[PDB]
Amino acid sequence: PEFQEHWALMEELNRSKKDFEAIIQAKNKELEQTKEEKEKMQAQKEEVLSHMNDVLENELQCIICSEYFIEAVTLNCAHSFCSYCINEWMKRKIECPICRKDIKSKTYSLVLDNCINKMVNNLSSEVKERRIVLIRERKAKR
Amino acid sequence: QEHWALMEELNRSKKDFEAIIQAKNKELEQTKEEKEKMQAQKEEVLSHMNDVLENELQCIICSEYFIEAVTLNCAHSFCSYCINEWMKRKIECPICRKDIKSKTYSLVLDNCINKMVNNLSSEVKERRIVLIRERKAKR
Amino acid sequence: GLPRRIIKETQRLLAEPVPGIKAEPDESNARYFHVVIAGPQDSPFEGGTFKLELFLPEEYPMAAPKVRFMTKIYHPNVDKLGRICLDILKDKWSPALQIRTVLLSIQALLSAPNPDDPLANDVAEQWKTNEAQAIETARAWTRLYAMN
Amino acid sequence: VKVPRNFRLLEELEEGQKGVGDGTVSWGLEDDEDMTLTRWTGMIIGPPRTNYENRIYSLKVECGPKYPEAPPSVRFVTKINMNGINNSSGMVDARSIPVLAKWQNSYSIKVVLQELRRLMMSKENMKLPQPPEGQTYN
Ligand SMILES: [Zn+2]
Ligand SMILES: [Zn+2]
Ligand SMILES: [Zn+2]
Ligand SMILES: [Zn+2]
Repeated sequence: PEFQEHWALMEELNRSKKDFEAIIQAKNKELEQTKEEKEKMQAQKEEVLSHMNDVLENELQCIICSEYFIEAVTLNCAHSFCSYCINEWMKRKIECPICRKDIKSKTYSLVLDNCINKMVNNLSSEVKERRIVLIRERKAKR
Repeated sequence: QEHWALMEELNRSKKDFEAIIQAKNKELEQTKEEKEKMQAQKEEVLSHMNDVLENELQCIICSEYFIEAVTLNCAHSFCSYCINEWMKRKIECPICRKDIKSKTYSLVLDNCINKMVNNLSSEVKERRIVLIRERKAKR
Repeated sequence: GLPRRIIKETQRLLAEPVPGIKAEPDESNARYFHVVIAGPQDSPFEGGTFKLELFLPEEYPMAAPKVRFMTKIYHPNVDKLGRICLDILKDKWSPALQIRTVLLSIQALLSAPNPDDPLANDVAEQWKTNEAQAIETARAWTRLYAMN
Repeated sequence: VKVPRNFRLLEELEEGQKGVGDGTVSWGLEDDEDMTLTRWTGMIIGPPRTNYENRIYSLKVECGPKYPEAPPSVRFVTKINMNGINNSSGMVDARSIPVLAKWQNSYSIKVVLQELRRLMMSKENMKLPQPPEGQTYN
């Protein structure tokens, strides 16, 4: 009788094991769903990062010196350069570096300088200190 | 005796399964934490985006992000439409009141605005498109 | 609807009220405002409240806001119909000035009258020759017209 | 964009002082201290080749709280025999004067006066025998 009892206990144990396996499978499915969600979140994040690293690097960087514009000047042809950079260029050539149209006017741009200061303010203290050094270095030049 | 041994083996297997389940639960918790961190990160870039938005790129005349930004000789910038309307009455900077000697389109300002606005809500993007169209009709 | 700037200023007025100045939108005209200016401290208008109306024209902010007193007041730069002689309302108007600058400037005009203005009243003449009497008359008119 | 009553009337005040056209109509504030800009004096020169000719008509024009969304009230002070004008009081019957009956908020005191002067040239008015010159209603 303890025979059939033992057998009954074994059957119950097997059923419990099956239930545990089912639970494990459900957990695995949940984990997979979470991973998919994480991937989607990463993709959503990515666009802003690309936009920032073609903001800061493609619109804000002087083509002559590869630094964020320092004392931005905008030419008649609508292209902008650091004041220092474009003056050195103009001692040798009077054509826009980018479009090669003859340079007819320069103007400083408070908005570009202020925008850049705000943007750079959110970058690493290495980037911020480098900018400070160039500003003073090109001021000494002045 | 054989049945007892089998039962013991089954119990051991069950214990192993329970341990595996616990490990899976821990992994799930870690994944959830990572997701939360990602969400927080996603929240911040939007602030870093609304930074230039409101504070730097807005034309003082219309309070909109510059549409065809132009920079005067005095280094102040305005929408092309706004300064062109202003100059029908006064040939002086609205900000510093210096005589206007030159007006220069600024590609960098325009591209920066266009690129940043492209990441904001449909409502914001659409308003800009409407304003450009309205100003165009005016032209 | 309204340009963003007008929306911006309108709600800045409700959210961030100028000290000593109330400014409420008209119930029918979103460009029309009913303003109450408290008489400035240490002025002969002190203790009084003065109604003004403000209108933002179509071409605002290219065109200046229109402002007029609706409360009778004895002041060299406010005429009998409440029209205000203030150069930023005509000559020195620029789109950067904003509405509250105008309102504070008007308040400041009350605080420090300009009798020596070319296009000044006739009250100005009294203010020039007998300033003490003019100031008492300003206070008199405040009692008479600006205390209710 | 609607211009508020008070600022519209300020506009009409300035226009009145500058005068319009040939000066055959004119208008101004009745009381130069009336900050409500409510009561106006109107003037119409009677048109030539009518029984109104060579006569100056004075009018009172009242611009109420809803002006210019609503028409002003008008009455002749100078006695006149004219369709639409009450013979004993000088009151202008709005329903009988098209500019008032079909009022638009684009209209003005100027337009009302020019309309009355135009109507003086109508066939049914120009021949009306007039009271003696100089008489006024009470
Ligand atoms: Zn450079
Ligand atoms: Zn170029
Ligand atoms: Zn603008
Ligand atoms: Zn300037």
